[PDB]
Amino acid sequence: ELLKPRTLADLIRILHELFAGDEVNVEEVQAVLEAYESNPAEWALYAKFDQYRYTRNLVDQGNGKFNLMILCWGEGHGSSIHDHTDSHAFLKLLQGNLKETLFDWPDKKSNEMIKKSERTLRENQCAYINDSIGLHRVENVSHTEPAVSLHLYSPPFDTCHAFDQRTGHKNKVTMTFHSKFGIRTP
Ligand SMILES: N[C@@H](CCS)C(=O)O
Ligand SMILES: [Fe+3]
Repeated sequence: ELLKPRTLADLIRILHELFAGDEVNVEEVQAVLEAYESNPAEWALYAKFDQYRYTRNLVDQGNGKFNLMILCWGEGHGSSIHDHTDSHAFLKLLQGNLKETLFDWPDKKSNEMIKKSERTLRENQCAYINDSIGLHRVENVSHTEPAVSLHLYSPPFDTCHAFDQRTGHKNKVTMTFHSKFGIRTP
């Protein structure tokens, strides 16, 4: 039974219940993520920015089946075009706006990757992607406002592929944590 998370801590407790089994009800998880009203005081500890690129800040290591982190995007910071390593990926906005651009999986033939669509993800909204849906790029295109997003991945993964927009060629990237549980992890 899905109740509104009152705080980030409450959300985390609810997620441990939603991931107590072996499968994932995506619509339920997205609904409860969207229902949490971002409260900056609750997540300030994890919102550690870097001047030059976006940072990944682990919030909860989950129960073996998921993990929850906060990404901090300076003005103009964005990602590669990337996949999600056969995992579920949820993205909720905590502050600001992000542009999400969708791409199809490339064919083996070298070719420009043409965007299939784009949208602006706004404060408190929760987006979802998986590899069956496609690839995406996420960017803070603002010149004046940093963005903060809450990401849930299930199962957890620490590698993915970046895709070259000119060719569709991919390269494996290992993702690192800027911090864990509020502690900077150089
Ligand atoms: N998957 C990316 C962010 C957009 S989902 C990452 O964890 O670095
Ligand atoms: Fe992503």
